Amino acid sequence: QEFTIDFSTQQSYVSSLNSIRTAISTPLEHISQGATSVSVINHTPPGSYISVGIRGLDVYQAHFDHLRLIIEQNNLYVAGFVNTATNTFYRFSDFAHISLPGVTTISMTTDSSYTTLQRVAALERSGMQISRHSLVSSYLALMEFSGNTMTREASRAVLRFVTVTAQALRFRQIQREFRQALSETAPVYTMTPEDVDLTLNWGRISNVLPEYRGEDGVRVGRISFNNISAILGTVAVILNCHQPECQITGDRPVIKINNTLWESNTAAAFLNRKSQSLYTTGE
Amino acid sequence: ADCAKGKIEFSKYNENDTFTVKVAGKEYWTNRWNLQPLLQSAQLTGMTVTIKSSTCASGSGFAEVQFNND
Amino acid sequence: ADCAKGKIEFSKYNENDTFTVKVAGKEYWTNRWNLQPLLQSAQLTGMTVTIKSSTCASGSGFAEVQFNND
Amino acid sequence: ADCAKGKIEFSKYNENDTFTVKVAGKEYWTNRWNLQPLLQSAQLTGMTVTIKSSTCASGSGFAEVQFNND
Amino acid sequence: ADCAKGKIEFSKYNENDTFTVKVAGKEYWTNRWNLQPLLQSAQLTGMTVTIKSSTCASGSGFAEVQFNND
Amino acid sequence: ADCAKGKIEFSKYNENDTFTVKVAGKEYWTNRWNLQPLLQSAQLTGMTVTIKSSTCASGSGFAEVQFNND
Repeated sequence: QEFTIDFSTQQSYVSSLNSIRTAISTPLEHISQGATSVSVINHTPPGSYISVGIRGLDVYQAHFDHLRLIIEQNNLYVAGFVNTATNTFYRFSDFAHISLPGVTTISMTTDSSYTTLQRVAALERSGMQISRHSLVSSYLALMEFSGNTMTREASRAVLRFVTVTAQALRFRQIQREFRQALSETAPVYTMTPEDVDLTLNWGRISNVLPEYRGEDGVRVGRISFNNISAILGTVAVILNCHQPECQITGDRPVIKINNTLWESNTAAAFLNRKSQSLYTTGE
Repeated sequence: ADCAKGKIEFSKYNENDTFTVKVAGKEYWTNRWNLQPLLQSAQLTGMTVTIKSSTCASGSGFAEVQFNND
Repeated sequence: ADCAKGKIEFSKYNENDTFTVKVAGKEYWTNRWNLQPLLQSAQLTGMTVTIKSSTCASGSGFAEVQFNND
Repeated sequence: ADCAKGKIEFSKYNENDTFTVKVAGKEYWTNRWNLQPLLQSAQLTGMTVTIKSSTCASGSGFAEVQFNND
Repeated sequence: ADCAKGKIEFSKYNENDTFTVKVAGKEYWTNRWNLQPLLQSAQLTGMTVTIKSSTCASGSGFAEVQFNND
Repeated sequence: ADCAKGKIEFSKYNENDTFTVKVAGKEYWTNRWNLQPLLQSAQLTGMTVTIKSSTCASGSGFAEVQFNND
């Protein structure tokens, strides 16, 4: 299906993302507070996607709304971007299974991972800055792109758009922190180490939160939700576990310890310490 | 003999470097330093432990114990 | 040889300071102390392990085990 | 004597290879090395620990401690 | 030299008391018993590890390793 | 003195059996084998650590460290 993210104002941005969330996901019974929830992506057939138009980055421009981003629905991975003015779909190499009718599909050499993109972009997500201005230049860079080999400038654009679209969809914390750049003040949003670490634990969080039943807190690796409102303020959309990214090892999603819900693998990872007694040599 | 079976209610590190746990209302201590992390882990993750010893009076020592996940 | 592959059904610290686990319906013990906390953490989280040994009969000793992610 | 009781506010490995934890607003150190990983796991999971020493002055040493869950 | 970078596909305690990990499709073993709990913890939490060694052929030894959250 | 406070960005086990952490953009290493499990557990659980040393420049050693959950 087709959707739009309107960057005109903070409220149009938030309403755009919420409309996508409502359509592709279902709130969790035990983590919602009015219209603000943690929602599980509804299962769709493999290859299912959404085409998300980008708009409102410069309201003095009636023809800056010709960039689209193709997003696989089950995982919110960005498969590629579409120049509607040239009817050309530039597709990452790991998404050969995503096909668009009636659009000139261009299969590119490199993949969509942040490791590949950061290397080519010479830019790390941690500390990366995003403003309305730099999003416009990101839009320009992608619309001025040609060929099948991603460039530094196109990779920087993708990294910025992934954060403010797909990552913002997943994490209400990224939505809330970034939307301040859509003010008339035009400030700059910086993606913090905390923001990045959230995206690196998305699958791990997705495997834990379905088991939440009102516990005081939740611990997932380096992530800490110290009350339920911290959960809703951080997380908006999670994967459907029961996707390969939901499990690292083992089969026990959580361990409840003192009314805190722990990712079991985290507990296991600091409970496997031998008697310090045995730190010895040659005796 | 199976002296006690249940969750660990408390554990204690003793000044003589021994380690005590309370299972099924009765306390048991052990000399084996390797069991200290194994026991605290069981206590934290809710494992059912089965203390096994030839002397099952509360306050007695042990060095054999089974761990079940619940 | 691959003697048994599966979850650890239970573990047991033995009085002779060896360590026992049940995998795939069979019991094996080990004298390697370093394995004790590693095997318990595998048990708590449901990690499937592979016991390897020249002797695969229930009751045999082992000193080689693979920790898998499936 | 029960010197202090509560959750571990912070812990600290010291230059002299001892380990200190802050409980109920009071600091206590121990030279027992096996208590280092045990106290860290207790701090990480919000265990209620009971510090027991012959010397309960804030900043004094200890070698006995009880671990309780909620 | 950076031999391999990626998450731990499996780990293995070996009969000679060394510890093997497979990273990025190749196997590497080490002799440092301290790395056994560290390497399993990385596998359990899905850390990106970087094996560093003079000898980066699959099946070769190592004793330097970086643990990244990435 | 307090050289760095924050979460551990990465850690590294070094060929010489020492152990390195990166906190607040700078690296520090320690010879105490006993900080190895404590430091790595802090990393994977996201504790905020406070490195303490007479020597506070990146690449320098330490043997005093505070652990906080928050």
